[PDB]
Amino acid sequence: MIKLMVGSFAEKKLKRGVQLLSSRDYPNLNLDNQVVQLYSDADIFLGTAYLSKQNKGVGWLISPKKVSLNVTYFIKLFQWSKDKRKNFAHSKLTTAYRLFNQDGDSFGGVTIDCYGDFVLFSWYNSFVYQIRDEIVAAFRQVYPNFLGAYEKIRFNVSAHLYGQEAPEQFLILENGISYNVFLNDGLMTGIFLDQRQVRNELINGSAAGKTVLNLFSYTAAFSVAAAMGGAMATTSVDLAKRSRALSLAHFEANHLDMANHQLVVMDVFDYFKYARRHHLTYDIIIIDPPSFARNKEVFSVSKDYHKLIRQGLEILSENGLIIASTNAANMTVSQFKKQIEKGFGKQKHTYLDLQQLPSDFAVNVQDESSNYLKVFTIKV
Ligand SMILES: Nc1ncnc2c1ncn2[C@@H]1O[C@H](CSCC[C@H](N)C(=O)O)[C@@H](O)[C@H]1O
Repeated sequence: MIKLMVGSFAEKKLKRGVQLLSSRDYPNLNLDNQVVQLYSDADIFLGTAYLSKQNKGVGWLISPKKVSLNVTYFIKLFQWSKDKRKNFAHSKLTTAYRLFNQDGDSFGGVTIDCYGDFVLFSWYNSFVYQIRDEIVAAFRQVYPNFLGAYEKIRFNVSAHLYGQEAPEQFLILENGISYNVFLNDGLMTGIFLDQRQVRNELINGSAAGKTVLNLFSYTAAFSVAAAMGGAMATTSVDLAKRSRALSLAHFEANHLDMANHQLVVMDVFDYFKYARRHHLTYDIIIIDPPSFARNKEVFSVSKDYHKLIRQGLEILSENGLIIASTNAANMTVSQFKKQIEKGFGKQKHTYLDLQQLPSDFAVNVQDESSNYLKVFTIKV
């Protein structure tokens, strides 16, 4: 392999334990998609890494030690990550959760999720996609009892990977409650598992006897959790037509009567106007948009999140709760808070809680940017 000399800033990252190689720190770089050995300014060995374009990064540190990347290396990787997750395997209440999370498990560019009897792999750059044989071979040694597996490409977008086929749609269990999911359709699966603990809080009664508005609902997974926790009623608003059948499916799977659960297909900015005109108000408002969305407005979470808080407050009950969630990697905790304060203006409010990624979505403790989920619960 090539020995690569790194500048002082690149060095400073490595020695504090950051695995991510950012392009800013490697402006010199005319090499790609390969494993390298990194050296300092004065010819000292810094570690083995690989190079591949991934958003703002050029690669990842693999080990501070001199190592060979091959299948036996991945077997070790997956033995360690499996061993952190023993409790997931012993409790029967949750059958869908994350097995492997990039640098959270010491190998950036790969995630792996379990969904009942099937697994899902996601490739975040062209190098890991090039070596999938050895990644998949190692995983199937360490986890031989899955019936089949699927893949997402994150860098044709989705494909069956090995073993049996899954049904187009099927039920998994999370917190003792059923959700309808699907593995071979676009980039999403019917649920973001990383919100497992926010859903659990709702099932446990955090919205009992209360009315809930759920904005950018997707498949209404937050609404079904609230309903199972005794919520008096829920309203789930999403721009996309597909939200109807995909939401109905969780409610039928839990034998829930939908008399007081309404599904709405509508732009969230139109919903705010419609709700004000009809004097609708809700005890709890859950806000969880995508990080960037396209086309009667363009939505960017960095710039426009203040708008959602501002307009939600107009339709919140006295002593109401806002649950403000984002999965954007590019917005820090402090930037997210700043958007929220901008939305509140002068209005008194209290931050009751901050929730971030659960332990299966493991994080590199040295890199704060890895913890990309932020969920604030705010009391008005
Ligand atoms: N202006 C808008 N109004 C309503 N929904 C929108 C929108 N822009 C994007 N969306 C929707 O936002 C969703 C992003 S996925 C959001 C995940 C969801 N909070 C959950 O709990 O599972 C997509 O379903 C898309 O249809």
